[PDB]
Amino acid sequence: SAVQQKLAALEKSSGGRLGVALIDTADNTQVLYRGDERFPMCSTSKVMAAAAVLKQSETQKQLLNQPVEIKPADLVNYNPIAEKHVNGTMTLAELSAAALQYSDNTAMNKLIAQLGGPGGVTAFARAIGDETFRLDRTEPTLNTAIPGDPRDTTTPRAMAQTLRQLTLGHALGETQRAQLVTWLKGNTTGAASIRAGLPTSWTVGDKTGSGDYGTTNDIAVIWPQGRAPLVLVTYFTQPQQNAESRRDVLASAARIIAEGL
Repeated sequence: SAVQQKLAALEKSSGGRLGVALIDTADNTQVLYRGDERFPMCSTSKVMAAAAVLKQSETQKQLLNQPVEIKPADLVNYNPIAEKHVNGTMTLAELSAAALQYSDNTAMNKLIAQLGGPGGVTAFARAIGDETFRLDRTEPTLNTAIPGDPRDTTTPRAMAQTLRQLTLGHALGETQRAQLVTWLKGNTTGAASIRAGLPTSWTVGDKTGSGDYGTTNDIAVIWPQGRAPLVLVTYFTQPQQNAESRRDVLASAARIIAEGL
């Protein structure tokens, strides 16, 4: 289709490898570019960690208010929020918010620990029908994004379907589902990614991701005004280890997708 030719041209112009998956919930149609290829998730994996803790809270009603200590040894490379609560506590809700809306890496590590390690995050994925997601490492080493390395990867198709179930489906309880949506809508790191290629009138909740090999990701649920919501995953990685982020590629992909809906 016209869209796949434009996406292929965008990829060729960017010098990297582009993965796209769109789900139109109106007719459940899918648009895929390299949809079944594995890409490094980087911080887009934090959604799965947050969603898993939310699932736990369905049975543990007070879980999200459980205080968790932030010790100096817990701080890794990027901790914009946890840094503000060192030698103090943050609730599991506050840590989930920090992981999603500011991409806090320390917050992500506390979520993984609450789940019993990376295997605990991967288990939730399997529990909701995602046999492609795999989380193998903690922050920051899960961002190495080494070409061919299957660790900490998923496919665009797999992530789109899962993000649909979490945000628009019923993989989570109603209250947990709404909480996840509210967190995604309040993301602060996505202004230059998928949002930048969409009409300003559309409401977007997204989770960005970035790592080595110029890996630049964004996954998003989109609510167009007077229309059915969309799920859009954009994964981009490059051949040079020290390549710079290319969020413009994600915006351009979103724009090419919007041209047609």
